[PDB]
Order: sequence, then structure tokens, then C-alpha cells
Amino acid sequence: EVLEGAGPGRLHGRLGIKPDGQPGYTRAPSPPTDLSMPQALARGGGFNLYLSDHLELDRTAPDARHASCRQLHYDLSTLPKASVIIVFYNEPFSTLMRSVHSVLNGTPPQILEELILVDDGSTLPYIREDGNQQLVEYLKLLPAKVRLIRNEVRKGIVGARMKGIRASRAPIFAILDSHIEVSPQWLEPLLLRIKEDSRRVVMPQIDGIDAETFKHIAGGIGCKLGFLWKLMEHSYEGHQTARLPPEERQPSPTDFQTSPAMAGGLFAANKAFFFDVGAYDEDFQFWGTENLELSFRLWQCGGVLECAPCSRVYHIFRKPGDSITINKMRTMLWMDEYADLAWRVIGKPRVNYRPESLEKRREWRKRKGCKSFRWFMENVFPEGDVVTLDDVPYLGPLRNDKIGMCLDNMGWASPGHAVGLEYCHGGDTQTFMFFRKVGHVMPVNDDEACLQPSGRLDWCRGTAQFWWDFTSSGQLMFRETKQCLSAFGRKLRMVECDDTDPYQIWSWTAYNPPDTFTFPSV
Repeated sequence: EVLEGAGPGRLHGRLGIKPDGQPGYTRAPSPPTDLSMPQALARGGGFNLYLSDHLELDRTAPDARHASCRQLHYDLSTLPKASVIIVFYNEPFSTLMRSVHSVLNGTPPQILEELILVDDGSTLPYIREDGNQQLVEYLKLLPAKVRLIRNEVRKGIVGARMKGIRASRAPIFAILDSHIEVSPQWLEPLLLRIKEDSRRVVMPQIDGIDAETFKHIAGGIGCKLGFLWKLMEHSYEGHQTARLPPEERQPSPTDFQTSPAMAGGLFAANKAFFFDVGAYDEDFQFWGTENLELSFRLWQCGGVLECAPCSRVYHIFRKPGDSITINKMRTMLWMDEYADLAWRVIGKPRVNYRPESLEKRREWRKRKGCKSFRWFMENVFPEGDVVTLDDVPYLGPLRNDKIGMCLDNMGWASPGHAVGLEYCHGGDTQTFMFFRKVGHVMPVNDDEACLQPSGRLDWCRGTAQFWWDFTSSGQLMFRETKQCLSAFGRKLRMVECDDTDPYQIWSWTAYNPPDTFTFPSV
């Protein structure tokens, strides 16, 4: 069928009904009262499955859109249809079908070309062809524009996303996850934007669904996402926003904003431009970091990445082999000399990043004319703490020569733990960086953990409570209190600064990286 009794809140008709008037899906009782939340979170793969199975598929959500988003009007006839692609692997029936229902009930059929369901080699009895046919038989109860396609073997996100993209028909495709619910008028703002310029990749903002209670919650994250040298998307910090031009430190919720990085895999894009700009790096293995490789390459090769604060999508906040490291390595091909820093932050890994295929990627980058990563930093993300590698002047052991020991993260680069003094051994547990633009002293393996006068590590904040100065005589001076740290007594205490005190004079290797990153041999 095409449509079956439409209406507001159910734009594609009454979904999932049998030819007898009864829902083709039997909701489950209320979850048991004696429910061990940690064990039920497992059963569901990161969320309360008992509760999900008790909630309706036609679950109505709150309108997360700012008020000024509803005063916008869209002429649905002058908009181009789009193909929504939902990849999934072993996603439970209740959350997958609730995603489909949410889309169909919250998308005008006039602008929705199709809803592509990509089975990435699932093994659950209700998905498989050789199973009980629950999914397949339930789809017959949905509009015909809902299509299912399969992968013999699980290929990962990059592999599954491409399968649906290549299969789509609309000029524009929208990627969503398998555990989502939409706010009203979520697709209209994206289509209007990609219509005026096909080089635009537009991200809907992300709200959340609690893993344990399914309560709808505001994402809170802004629009602009930077990145951490651990190669992870990272929302602009307050001091990073302060570096924006005044006209953009607090823009209206209705206007689109550029973002250096993508929050996940949730976006829309004109199909033709998507392939012209490189699509995905199909040699990325399973899941991880494809979103950064897409953002860097997109900006560098004549594209634009934008958010849409008037396009909200709820997304369950849930509570791999050597693949995740391989992915990061390949991403560094787009980072040029900065790869030297990122390589050390992830621990100078030595894997098989599939070099022969990565070279073919580098010739493509050259043949396309993509800009450099230096341009990327100076033009797309100049608000970062490291815009040029000269902003990392020190990277090495922090040694106090008098006691013959150097600092040690104590196996804990993560924030919250006290730092020790240990005999130097040249390992990554004893190396530290310096970000001069913010006065931060961090272990190389975690640029989110910053040293404090307390002697401990803590989450970095671009403020006075984390600003250090490395003096000409080797003192580590906390700028706020004008005190210098000492190794006296194999203990880290703050004292009065005196270049004569040998316990407060330190050595810090200078970070003078090469102008070109040479990938490690395999």
C-alpha cells in the first residue's frame, strides 16, 4: 500500500495494523518490579528492553524545537524528496519499529521518498530470512515506501551506510540510527538547506532518551563540534566559543551554523555531492572514527558541514578487534603534519592500517585538490587550543634533576587521580604535553586531563584554575597563585618560586615535529 488514513501525528496513516483492525504488534506488560537495572540494560544492548517493549510504537515525544522554529513555514511542493536510511544490527523489534513509526508519523509523505532498512547481517531470530519472519511480515503492515535490504555478513557502519546510500533514489539521503524518535518538522529544515546549495552537509541536533527510564531529555550540546587529539568529536568548550567572532558567539536558534566536526553519523546530504566528495572510506573497518574522516575530507575538498538547531532527533544515550585503531590511523592521512601529534596521543600505535589502500586514498586527495589540514585549522577550527604545532611547544618527560625522577600519570591518564614521582623510564606514562594557548599540562594520552596545583589531574577547563607557565629557568608556575611546584620529598607541593631551589626546576623536552608525517611501517 501507499497510505492508509493519514492525519497530524500520523502523516503516513495508521501504521502497523492488520487486516482485522488489531495492531500487528503485541506490547509487553509493564516491566517486572524486581528488575535489576544493570542486567536489563545488558539484555537490551545498552537500554532497558523490558521498558521499550512496554512502550507503544506510536510513542508521542515532546517538541524539543525552540519556540522560534515553529514560526518557520515550508512549501512542501517546492522541496525535493529524500531517502531516509536506517542501518541496524540486532536492534530489538520495539526500538527499530518505533524508529520507523516515528519517521513515518513525523514526515510528510510528499517529501519522503522511501525509508531504507539496512540489515547488516543480523543474527536475531526475528530479523533473519531463515528465522520466524516477524520483521518481514510486520513490514507488510507499513507503507510500501519502506524497504528492507540485507548484508550476508556484518560490514560495519561505513559498509552498511553505503549499502543504503547506493540503493537510495532521492537526490538527498538522511542517515539515522535504529533507536531514535523525531521532533516535529525534522526533515523540512534539512531539505530546504541542501536545496540552496548541494555542497552542504546538514546535521540535525541530537536530544536523548534515557537508557534506564526512556525519559526524553535535551541534548544540551551546542552546534559546533571540535575534536580532541585522541581523534574524537568534541563540543566547543566555553573558552573555545569565546574565540569566535562576536557575531557568532551566540546566534539565533533559527539560523544554521558551521561545525568543524560531525557528532556521529546523523546527517543529510545531496547524494551526487556525497560521492563527488569521497563518500565514505570503505576500507574503514566495522565502527569508529569514520565521522572525523568525513568531516576533515568534506571541509578540505570543497564542502561544508552545518548544523540545524530546528531539526531535533531523540537518540538513546546507551549505558571490536583492532579495528578502532586502524580507523584512527587512516583518518590521520587527512591531518598532514598534525598526524605526528595525534599518533602520540593514541600511543604511537603500530597496526596494519591497510597502507596499500591508504595510498590510493592519498592520490585521490591529490587528484581532487583538497586543501591542507593547516588550512582546516586556520579556517574551519581556528578556535582550537592547538592551531599550529608550535602551540604544543613541549612534549616529553617532566624531569626534576635533583631527585632524578620525573612525573608519572600512575597508569591513570584519565582525570581524577593524583600524579606521582617515579624513576624515569621513558614510557608514555611519564610523557606530558603543553598547550600554550590555555596554559595546560596534560599527559600525552589524554588531552582532557589537566594538571592542578593540588597534584592531581582533572577535566581541562580553559580558565585560571588550569593555567600554568613554564618559566625560562624551568619552574612550573601556577599563574593564579604565582607559586611553583616542587618535587621535594617525592611529593608534589606548591612553594614560593625561587630559581635557586633545585627541587622546583624541571626539564621538559621540546616538541619540534617534522614538517611531514611518515606513517609507521607494518
